[PDB]
Formats: sequence, C-alpha cells, structure tokens
Amino acid sequence: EGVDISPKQDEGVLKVIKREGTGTEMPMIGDRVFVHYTGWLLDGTKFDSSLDRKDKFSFDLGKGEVIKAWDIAIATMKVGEVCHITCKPEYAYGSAGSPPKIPPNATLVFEVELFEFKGEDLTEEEDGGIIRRIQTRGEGYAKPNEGAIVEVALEGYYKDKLFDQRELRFEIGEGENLDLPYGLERAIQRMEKGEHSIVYLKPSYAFGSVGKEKFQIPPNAELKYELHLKSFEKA
Repeated sequence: EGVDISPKQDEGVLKVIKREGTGTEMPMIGDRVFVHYTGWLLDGTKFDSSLDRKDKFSFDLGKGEVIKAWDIAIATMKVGEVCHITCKPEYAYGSAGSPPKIPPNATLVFEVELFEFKGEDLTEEEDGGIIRRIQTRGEGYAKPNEGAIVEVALEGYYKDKLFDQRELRFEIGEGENLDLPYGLERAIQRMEKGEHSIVYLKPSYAFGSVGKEKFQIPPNAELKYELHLKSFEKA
C-alpha cells in the first residue's frame, strides 16, 4: 500500500506511517532498539504480538536477529513512530517458511511502534562507561586482542571541540604512551576491519580524575571519539 523501502527496490518491504514520530534521528546499525508489535499473515489466520510482556520487544539492529524486513524497516523509524510494514516472503521466510508457525511463501504484515533506541554498551560490566554508535559496518568479524598492532584514524572531542587527531599504528596495551585513554583501547578491541564508529567515554574510561593537561581536558570529563579501524595484526 505504501512506500517501497527495500534497499534493492523490489517492492519487497512496504511501509505506511500510521503515526509520525519525534526528532530527527533514526536507529543506526548495531543499535539496540525497543518496539512493541502486532503481526499477522496476509490472510489473517495466525496472530502474534509483543504486547503481553511487561517489557518492550528488543533486539540489536543489523545483526540478523530478526527477519530481514525488520532489520530494514526499523532503521527507517523515529522515536514514537507507529507504522505498518508488509513483508514479501523474500524478505521474511521465503520458500520453506518456518513450520509449523509460518506456511510456505507467506507475506507478513506488522504494526510496529518504536519507543527507544540506544548505542551498544561495550563495557564488560554494562555500566554505560563506553557506548558505541556505528557509522559504517566493517568487513570482517575478527577483532584485535591485547598485544595486537592496529592502524587507526582517531579524532577526540571535548564538548564538541577537537583536541586530538591522528592516523597511527600502535599496540593494544600501549596506548597510554601515545595519550590514548583506556576506554578507547577497549573500544578498538570491539571493532572490525574498516569499521567507522563514534565512541562515548565517561570519565572513568577516559582520562579520569587526572585529566589531560596538554589536550586541555579537565579532570573528570566525558569524551567523544570518532574512530576508523583500517587494519590489524593479532599477536
């Protein structure tokens, strides 16, 4: 019925906006998202919803945790948006389907409401110390380990102000000598080859209480780094 939002443009995913959202942004790849849904086969013989749960239905965008359609559809939504998505079998379950639930070559339709989306917490303890927003997915799945040699492009911001900008080759576990905050080294260890990302650092994972005098960074400071991972050697 509505706008074709399939990347290939084959009318595979159709979207009608039932209620307009708020704000300019949409979730990007790797972001965790929070929705409520109601879904049905085009014929309307089986029904499903997330509404029965106290908590929102949630997953990570782009990682293939849901039907291709959702990975596509949600990356077009805004906060508070309510929409209707029609999903041709190509972008859902295709030839075989998923017996017993979903019959062969079924088109699916969803009502989806996006409540919340947030970057990935990279900290082992999930304390919100390191948050990543992916700009460009990298090709690879391998990641650096402690002692690896990396080629990075990095740009540090304090209160939206650039203080550090370099293209360097260094060793994981030796960033301190090159004035790189600990959280950054830990963020790199989570990136893939060719990944462009924005990384948010709370003071604890930044320069902490000491600050960094030469970068005009006060003690106890939130840092935004925008960094690119070119290539690397594991050791």
